[PDB]
Amino acid sequence: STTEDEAKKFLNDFNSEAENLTYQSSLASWDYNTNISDENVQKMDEAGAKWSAFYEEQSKIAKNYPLEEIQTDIVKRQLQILQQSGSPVLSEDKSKRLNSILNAMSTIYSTGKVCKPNNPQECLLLEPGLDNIMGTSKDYHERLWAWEGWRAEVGKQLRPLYEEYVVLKNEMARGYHYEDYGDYWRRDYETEESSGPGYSRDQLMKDVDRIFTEIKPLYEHLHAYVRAKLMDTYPLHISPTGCLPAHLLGDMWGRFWTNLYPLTVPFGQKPNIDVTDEMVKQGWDANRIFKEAEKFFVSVGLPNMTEGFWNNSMLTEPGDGRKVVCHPTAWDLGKGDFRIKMCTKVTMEDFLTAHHEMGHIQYDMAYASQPYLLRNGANEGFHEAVGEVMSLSVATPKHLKTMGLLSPDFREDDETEINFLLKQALNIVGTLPFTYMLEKWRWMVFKGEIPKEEWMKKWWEMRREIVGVVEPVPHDETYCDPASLFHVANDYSFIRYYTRTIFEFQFHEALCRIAQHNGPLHKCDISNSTDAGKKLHQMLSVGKSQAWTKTLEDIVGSRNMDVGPLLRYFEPLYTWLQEQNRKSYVGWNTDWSPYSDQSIKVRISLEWNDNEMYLFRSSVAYAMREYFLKTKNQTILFGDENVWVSNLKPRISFNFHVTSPENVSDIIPRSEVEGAIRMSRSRINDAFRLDDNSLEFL
Amino acid sequence: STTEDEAKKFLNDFNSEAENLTYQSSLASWDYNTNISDENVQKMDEAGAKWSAFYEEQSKIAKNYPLEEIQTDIVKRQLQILQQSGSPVLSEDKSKRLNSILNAMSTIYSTGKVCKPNNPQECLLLEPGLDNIMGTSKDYHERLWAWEGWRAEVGKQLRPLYEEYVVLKNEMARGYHYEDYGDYWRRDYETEESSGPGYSRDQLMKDVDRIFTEIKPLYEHLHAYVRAKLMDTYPLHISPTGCLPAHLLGDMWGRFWTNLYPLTVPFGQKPNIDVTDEMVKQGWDANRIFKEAEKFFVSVGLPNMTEGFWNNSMLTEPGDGRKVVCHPTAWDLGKGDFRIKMCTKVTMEDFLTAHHEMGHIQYDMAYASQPYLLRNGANEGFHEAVGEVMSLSVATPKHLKTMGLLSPDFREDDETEINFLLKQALNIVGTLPFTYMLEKWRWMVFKGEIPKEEWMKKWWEMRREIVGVVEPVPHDETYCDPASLFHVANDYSFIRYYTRTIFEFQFHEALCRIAQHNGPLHKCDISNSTDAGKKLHQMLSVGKSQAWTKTLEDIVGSRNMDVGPLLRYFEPLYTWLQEQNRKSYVGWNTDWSPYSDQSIKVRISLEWNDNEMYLFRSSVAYAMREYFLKTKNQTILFGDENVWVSNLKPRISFNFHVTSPENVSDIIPRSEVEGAIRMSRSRINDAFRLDDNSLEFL
Amino acid sequence: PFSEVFNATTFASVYAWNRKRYSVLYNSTSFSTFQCYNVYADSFVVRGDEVRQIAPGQTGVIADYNYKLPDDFTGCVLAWNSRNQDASTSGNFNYYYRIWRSEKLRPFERDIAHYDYQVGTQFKSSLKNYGFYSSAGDSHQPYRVVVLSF
Amino acid sequence: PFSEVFNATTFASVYAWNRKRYSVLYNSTSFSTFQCYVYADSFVVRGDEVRQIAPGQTGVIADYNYKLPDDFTGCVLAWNSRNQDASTSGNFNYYYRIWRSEKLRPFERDIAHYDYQVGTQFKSSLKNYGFYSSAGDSHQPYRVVVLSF
Ligand SMILES: *[C@@H]1O[C@H](CO)[C@@H](O[C@@H]2O[C@H](CO)[C@@H](O[C@@H]3O[C@H](CO)[C@@H](O)[C@H](O[C@H]4O[C@H](CO)[C@@H](O)[C@H](O)[C@@H]4O[C@H]4O[C@H](CO)[C@@H](O)[C@H](O)[C@@H]4O)[C@@H]3O)[C@H](O)[C@H]2NC(C)=O)[C@H](O)[C@H]1NC(C)=O
Ligand SMILES: *[C@@H]1O[C@H](CO)[C@@H](O[C@@H]2O[C@H](CO)[C@@H](O[C@@H]3O[C@H](CO[C@H]4O[C@H](CO)[C@@H](O)[C@H](O)[C@@H]4O)[C@@H](O)[C@H](O[C@H]4O[C@H](CO)[C@@H](O)[C@H](O)[C@@H]4O)[C@@H]3O)[C@H](O)[C@H]2NC(C)=O)[C@H](O)[C@H]1NC(C)=O
Ligand SMILES: *[C@@H]1O[C@H](CO)[C@@H](O[C@@H]2O[C@H](CO)[C@@H](O)[C@H](O)[C@H]2NC(C)=O)[C@H](O)[C@H]1NC(C)=O
Ligand SMILES: *[C@@H]1O[C@H](CO)[C@@H](O[C@@H]2O[C@H](CO)[C@@H](O)[C@H](O)[C@H]2NC(C)=O)[C@H](O)[C@H]1NC(C)=O
Ligand SMILES: *[C@@H]1O[C@H](CO)[C@@H](O[C@@H]2O[C@H](CO)[C@@H](O)[C@H](O)[C@H]2NC(C)=O)[C@H](O)[C@H]1NC(C)=O
Ligand SMILES: *[C@@H]1O[C@H](CO)[C@@H](O[C@@H]2O[C@H](CO)[C@@H](O)[C@H](O)[C@H]2NC(C)=O)[C@H](O)[C@H]1NC(C)=O
Ligand SMILES: *[C@@H]1O[C@H](CO)[C@@H](O[C@@H]2O[C@H](CO)[C@@H](O)[C@H](O)[C@H]2NC(C)=O)[C@H](O)[C@H]1NC(C)=O
Ligand SMILES: *[C@@H]1O[C@H](CO)[C@@H](O[C@@H]2O[C@H](CO)[C@@H](O)[C@H](O)[C@H]2NC(C)=O)[C@H](O)[C@H]1NC(C)=O
Ligand SMILES: *[C@@H]1O[C@H](CO)[C@@H](O)[C@H](O)[C@H]1NC(C)=O
Ligand SMILES: *[C@@H]1O[C@H](CO)[C@@H](O)[C@H](O)[C@H]1NC(C)=O
Ligand SMILES: *[C@@H]1O[C@H](CO)[C@@H](O)[C@H](O)[C@H]1NC(C)=O
Ligand SMILES: *[C@@H]1O[C@H](CO)[C@@H](O)[C@H](O)[C@H]1NC(C)=O
Repeated sequence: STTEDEAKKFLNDFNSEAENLTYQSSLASWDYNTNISDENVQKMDEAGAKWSAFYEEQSKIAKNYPLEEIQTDIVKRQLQILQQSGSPVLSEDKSKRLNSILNAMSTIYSTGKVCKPNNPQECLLLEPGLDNIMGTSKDYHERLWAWEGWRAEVGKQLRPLYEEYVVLKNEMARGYHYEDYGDYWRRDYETEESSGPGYSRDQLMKDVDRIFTEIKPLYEHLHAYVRAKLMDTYPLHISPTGCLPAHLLGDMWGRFWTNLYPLTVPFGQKPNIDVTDEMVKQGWDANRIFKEAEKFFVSVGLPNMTEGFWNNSMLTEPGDGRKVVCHPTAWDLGKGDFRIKMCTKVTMEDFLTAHHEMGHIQYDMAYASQPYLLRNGANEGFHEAVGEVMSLSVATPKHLKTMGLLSPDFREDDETEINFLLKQALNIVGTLPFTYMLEKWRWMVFKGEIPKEEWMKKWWEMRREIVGVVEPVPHDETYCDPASLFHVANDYSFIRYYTRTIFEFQFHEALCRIAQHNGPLHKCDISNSTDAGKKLHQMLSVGKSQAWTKTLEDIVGSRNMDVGPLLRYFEPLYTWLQEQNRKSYVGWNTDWSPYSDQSIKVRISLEWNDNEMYLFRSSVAYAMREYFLKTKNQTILFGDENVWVSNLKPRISFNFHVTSPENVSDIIPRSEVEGAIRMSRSRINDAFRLDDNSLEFL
Repeated sequence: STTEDEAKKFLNDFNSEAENLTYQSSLASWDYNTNISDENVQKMDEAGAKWSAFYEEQSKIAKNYPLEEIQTDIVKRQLQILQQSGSPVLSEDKSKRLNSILNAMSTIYSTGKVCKPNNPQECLLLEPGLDNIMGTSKDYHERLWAWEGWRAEVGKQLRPLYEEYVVLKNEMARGYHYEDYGDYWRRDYETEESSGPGYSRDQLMKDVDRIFTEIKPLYEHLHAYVRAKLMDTYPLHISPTGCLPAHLLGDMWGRFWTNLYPLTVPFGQKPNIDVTDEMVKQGWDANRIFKEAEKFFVSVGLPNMTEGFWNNSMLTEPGDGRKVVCHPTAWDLGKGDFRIKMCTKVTMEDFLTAHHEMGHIQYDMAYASQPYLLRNGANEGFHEAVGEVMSLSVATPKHLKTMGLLSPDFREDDETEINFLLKQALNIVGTLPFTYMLEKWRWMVFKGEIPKEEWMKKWWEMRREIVGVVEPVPHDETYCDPASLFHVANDYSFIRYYTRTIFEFQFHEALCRIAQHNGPLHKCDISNSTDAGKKLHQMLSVGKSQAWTKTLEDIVGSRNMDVGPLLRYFEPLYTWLQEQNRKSYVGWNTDWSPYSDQSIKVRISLEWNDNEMYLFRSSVAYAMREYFLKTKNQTILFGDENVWVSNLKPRISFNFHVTSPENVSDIIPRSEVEGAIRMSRSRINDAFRLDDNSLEFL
Repeated sequence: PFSEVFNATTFASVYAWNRKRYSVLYNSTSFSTFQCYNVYADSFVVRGDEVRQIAPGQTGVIADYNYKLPDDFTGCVLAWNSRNQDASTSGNFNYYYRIWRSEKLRPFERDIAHYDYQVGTQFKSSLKNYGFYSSAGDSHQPYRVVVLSF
Repeated sequence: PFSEVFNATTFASVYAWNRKRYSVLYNSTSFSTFQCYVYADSFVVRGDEVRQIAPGQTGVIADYNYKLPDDFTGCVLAWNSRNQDASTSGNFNYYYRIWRSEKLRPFERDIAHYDYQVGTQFKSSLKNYGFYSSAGDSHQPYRVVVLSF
């Protein structure tokens, strides 16, 4: 008869088979993750292959049902989810090439190594070796070596793979009736809500631009304060007016400024909150931590953890010979099975992480009543926003004093609040321009606004003008610096981290308003409050059955993403930062570089292609060799790779500077290079058939 | 009173206090080797440090006693051994620098890695990775990559360390009243025998030169046959007249030609002798193998293995969780304790190795009656010569037929004898010019005949003219190709392998003459021969109590090293090789190279130092880039490292050739490079301020 | 009523329920649902979520395709969990439910037929097994349900 | 002759003997050396110098330690004792004299712990036997009983 009845029958059959296949795949994945060995990986492989084949077959079946006839919103949403992703239109060779490219990028990222200049047998991987250097070291040159070895021994490998990956993904997304792969990623946050204003995919770009323009002053003041603070530890490397070098930000990409906290802590004599000693006392174990988290979630009115949760979950590291992955994850296995897999140590970080994963589990149990396609967060940021807002409400000193974990003799002054707010801002506010800029760069790359010959130029342009971060070494088009991040090389969307913070602080302000909190927003606890828990459960129960705008308007009263709660959270810190940035300069200019003062401008006066660039770099290296031999009696083997070209106009002019071999931090002074050019001017001028008037060498 | 009595008292005290702590160091080393742990390392290090301190202190005491006033031969030999080695005269900083240099060279050799051109994450160590390629691969380009990656990523690291090591060792040996470190190494084979003709240190050099000139024709015919057989595999890569490329010789350094046997085997349809199936049948184990070896050694009249030998020695890999080093070694622990440590498998190689190590043990129990200083072989080659001659006598097909491991239906024709003799010659005759040339190079480097600026030039010159082996890639003074060998980087003498081969077949011919063998020398078995065993025990009983020349004259009837028995061993193979090499060319010329045909001679007519060489290589690379861009429409990033300079006269002339980036085997044809020079001639002649007449570019 | 009905080792499915021709029931305390709405006893091994489907005046897959309760009161509804008998680690797919009918049933109509119904462009079986895993939630664990009538 | 002499738990060193003022000996077959040429002397000399007990040779034990006259009227007994006088880590409770200023006459003893001069430094004239269980027959402890009539 009518096609919506056929769609209902097809959806019922698909749910009946999918709730079984995905449960079996989840059981196999859990068996592998809690017990790492062979004959366990291939079980996941066959379960996932069966689930993927079934999913693409049912998507091809669901493409038959039209959407414009169907008026019921639930079946329309399920059919939209089914039809949006299915079998790609790519050919078998194109699909195989795309899979090979993705696997190659993942393998290069995971197994790439950087070797020290001296001792070539000491090569460090990313995760145990280079991450420790970028997180802990306060040496400019070691950090520069770790930062420049990455993106050159790894990113240069990823540049052609990413160049082919962009084309293949753009073709695949164009086969899904989208403009590009960025639009396909922005197919989330897309609603067909009633009354007319549905959320479009370009509305997300407009909204994130507006949110960034609203958060620019607070980030500018935080940037100025951080610059003034680490001008003390790097005295002759930081410009008081310019941007910050990219390798002095606490990690290799500058994603989080959390590791900069010991460098930039105000009132260092005040101890931070750490109840780890009070939990190695009083006999706190993993079960005590998770029972305290369950008590906190009971206090707001959310249901208890299931009896199967306490049995089947891996709440601690197994003592027997069963290797596991030590990453905290909340598992929605299906058919009412909710488990948490984490190696809980007795630490405050694991306490907050347990609360975060219990928030994930509570979201899963809340939307478990929905049909299978709608059993997810409202968008990709909502789940982590809920986890982070429960972790935010738990970590207050009032909550720890109420639990008896913190001693009641502790006194919360204004100095400790500023320290807590600054430690929050280095992780929350410092990550927002980086996330926004990276997603903007990827969107313009997929759209085609950035040509393939301008990738690194555009990337290090918006890094200066948006993040206020300058590269320490010039990078031409042989580099791929975005691909040095995990989410770019492993094909992951990044805007969910941007929207997570906005939704998290919106939820925090709403729930603190409901729970009758009267003080500052950062000292708010929603414990033993049934109204806040009731409205939170109302938000969490509707998984994907309605638009995320409608759910957001239900919980916070606004249909749009608002960063006003985020600025109200950091308002005392904003006032203190404005007070501290009085003798300093707020803002940055995009002209200064670490290599900018020692660079020599070369003006081309007359076919100067890349081979002529190579010949020029070789002639400059020869001139440096001759100058250091005939002046300082030193034998230094300068190469063409030690001459760095920046600000390259295609045929007009460029700038060059020379670094020492085996020390990319050791930039040769401009007077030395000028004397080298003056001494060996004849060979350099003759090798290009021109006089000293053509090549100015200012 | 007389200094003889005080010397006797001092020697008695020294041996009484040396046997103790020598047994303790041996026991600690055995406990580490049979049970590898970090706890067992410390006891070894403590015992070794105590023994070393005691030894150097007693050597300082022994320097007081003069050798000119003692007439007893045994006391004189013990005092000379004590006084020759002791505390070095090097300063504390110099000794520390030498120890650090030796440790650095060992660490670079053991931990050096070579990465493939594609996939930079795939890097191979020498022992499991590169050795397999050099021993098994029949690909020219993969072998060239493995051979060129070694000595470039490892040997170039070892070049300055070896340069300092030579100076430090020369100073240390000059402090021991020797001319150089080569003379200090040649302090072995030095006798003070009666009647006047004592063996001197220069006599060893004269004798090894004479022995090499005597073995030159057989090695020339073997080289011609191997070249003719490796002209079938590797076509258009081997000159029928010139030398052999260094990377096609069965291993990395061309030390042994054993792995070339499948390519050079005559009569490939005839199966080789292998009784491994007959020992996995009949229930043969490690104990059966060692009991058979003990029966063989008893059959000639040598004593039984001791009860402690069966009780304490590790004759098989331990079943329990004890890590061991799987290297066959015979241990003389001291105080009558003789053990063999090896992971015996049921293979013919382990059978011959068991006989070899039991020959070592029989030598140890034979000289165990001597005082502690004289409990060694007569020289450094005698021990391995005895082990290898027992292995020679036990490997005959007649012995295996008598034992029952070989079926009586097997028939020994002339074809199988030729196969056995060729397989012997690839390990015995093929290693002699390499060993002789390497020791000659090290002796001339230590003496100072080869200056530091001519190390690689001289090394490849005597490789071409002595071994008949040409390098596939030119190597300047930045390389250290000898240091890529284990014995050079780990400070080990190499002439003992040369003298072992001579003494081996001298002993074999003597013992086969005594045992009344009438057939060919390679089919001789000394089993059931009490006279041969009696004379062998007479030779082995005197450890170092007399001169090695006297012991050699006692066993073989000649006072000098003679290679005539070695040539008599290989006489049927020599006749067959002369019959095979009629249509081939016997000998080599030292002018042909793999890169010689495609090299362009450049004549300098007029300050052309290394910087001008770098500028020339860069200009040539730019010309190649321009030619491949403007002619074949290909973008190939030629660098200065892709231009190889050979036959470099210091300011007169040189030859150059271009290889492709990322394929050192891909040499650009000479016509293409000539067209590249002709197209971009203006920049090339302009970069050095000259015309095209001075640089001929023939 | 009798011990043989309640303690049956093999128990029939939802669609093909077999009928047979009190202080222990009150004081057993293992019955999760105790709402009383010849002695005939019916056989249901429905899911825990679908226990509320055995009640008058409602809709659902069991309520409109499987066994149906009329709009008057006749007997008693009993239900208890059975995760130990008919639930396994690898799953217990031995119970079936009817996913679709051409028309809604009469208040006590029953059919054990095995016909294929139309979904999309293919014919698929109208009888789908139950996924009864032991490590599952309370809404998906097997619930042993017996209704009675006189 | 008596079982207490042969089965004594502790035998003293070679330099310090313990004298005391036959079908079992013939048929025991545990004695490695049973050569004859009531005072019973006891030593724990090593295996290779069991032959040093016999009269008419030189060495270390022959002169500086226990010394046998040219004419003898007694028996010499010796047996391997690795199970009692040898240990895994070494048993250094037995000592031997290494040097005397003058050669010994037959049958005298000294207990003096004097030092003596070798090289440039002074050291004790008593050196302890290194008796290990994992040693050869020549380097194994041998309990020696010599009768004199
Ligand atoms: C083989 O190497 C091992 C390594 O362990 C050596 O074994 C150690 O040997 C020493 C030998 O001195 C031994 O020390 C003896 O231990 C006992 C106490 O622990 C005592 O029996 C004895 O004390 C004597 O020496 C002291 C130092 O001289 C004197 O002060 C003291 O009076 C004792 O009497 C002797 O010395 C005086 C000197 O005035 C003299 O008048 C006496 O007559 C008498 O001679 C020692 O200290 C260790 O115990 C041994 N270690 C173990 C673990 O057993 C072994 O000696 C080495 N063998 C050789 C040949 O070098
Ligand atoms: C979740 O996903 C898994 C995937 O592994 C499914 O596992 C399946 O389990 C079912 C149930 O065990 C298996 O289905 C089989 O189908 C047949 C049904 O009857 C057919 O034949 C009759 C004719 O008599 C027709 O009328 C009817 O229409 C059907 O065509 C039977 O062959 C099977 O029953 C027999 O199973 C075995 C095999 O002989 C016997 O031991 C039994 O006694 C019994 O007689 C059976 O029901 C199916 O094969 C399994 N697949 C796999 C890949 O293992 C889960 O069921 C699934 N769950 C859901 C809810 O979808
Ligand atoms: C952890 O993994 C191992 C190996 O993957 C499991 O061993 C298997 O156990 C099953 C149990 O049914 C056996 O059928 C297999 O034969 C076993 N495989 C092997 C290779 O021995 C082990 O059981 C797992 N441990 C846990 C606690 O689940
Ligand atoms: C507010 O919630 C908290 C837990 O977050 C409760 O705090 C403690 O509860 C125990 C158990 O009843 C009491 O014995 C303690 O005195 C409480 N500590 C406090 C209030 O600091 C608390 O009970 C909740 N509030 C109310 C009013 O019940
Ligand atoms: C590499 O070069 C840097 C920069 O020249 C060296 O680091 C220090 O640089 C400062 C000036 O910035 C000098 O005052 C110091 O003398 C330099 N050395 C040290 C040890 O602090 C650096 O040493 C060079 N070498 C390496 C291996 O990094
Ligand atoms: C192998 O080595 C280990 C570690 O060195 C030995 O373990 C030691 O055994 C001794 C026996 O006396 C103990 O005193 C130590 O405490 C042990 N050390 C440790 C760290 O466990 C082990 O016995 C060795 N095995 C054999 C067979 O010799
Ligand atoms: C020569 O040595 C061989 C072993 O290498 C002896 O061969 C066997 O020895 C056993 C033991 O005497 C005899 O029973 C067998 O008959 C021998 N085998 C063969 C095939 O002859 C051989 O006996 C030795 N020769 C002499 C004379 O003793
Ligand atoms: C590297 O270069 C060599 C030499 O050009 C290539 O090996 C073969 O060379 C022969 C001539 O010697 C040609 O006929 C073949 O076409 C070449 N290729 C193959 C696959 O046999 C070699 O392929 C080049 N590349 C690599 C990765 O080694
Ligand atoms: C949660 O658990 C507590 C403690 O077991 C219990 O008293 C309480 O009733 C439970 N809450 C719910 C809603 O079941
Ligand atoms: C949890 O484990 C306990 C103890 O083994 C058991 O009694 C209980 O039934 C289990 N619950 C499950 C598996 O749901
Ligand atoms: C060697 O040992 C064997 C086996 O125990 C024995 O028969 C033979 O007599 C011994 N030979 C000697 C010379 O001790
Ligand atoms: C030889 O080994 C046996 C068996 O372990 C042992 O009883 C005996 O004491 C050992 N004999 C020696 C070490 O002389």
